[PDB]
Amino acid sequence: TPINLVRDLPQGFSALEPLVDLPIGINITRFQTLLAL
Amino acid sequence: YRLFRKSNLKPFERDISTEIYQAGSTPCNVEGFNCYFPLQSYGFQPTN
Repeated sequence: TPINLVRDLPQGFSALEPLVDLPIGINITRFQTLLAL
Repeated sequence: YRLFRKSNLKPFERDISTEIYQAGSTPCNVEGFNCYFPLQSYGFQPTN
């Protein structure tokens, strides 16, 4: 997005374009972001 | 193959775990009767 705005999220619109679908399946949960230091 | 499972697996689901099942009404914590190893072997022999 062109997101610079001022604060919080704006009133706009746009959509995500898929890239790939890998065959893990196997009962996914507990997504965990990877924070840096 | 897997003979004991707490719940039926969803389509295209893989269950490699070795979770001991409580098939018997008596809870376990553990072999022989009333709770067994989930997997069961095959007797594949040429005479079969």
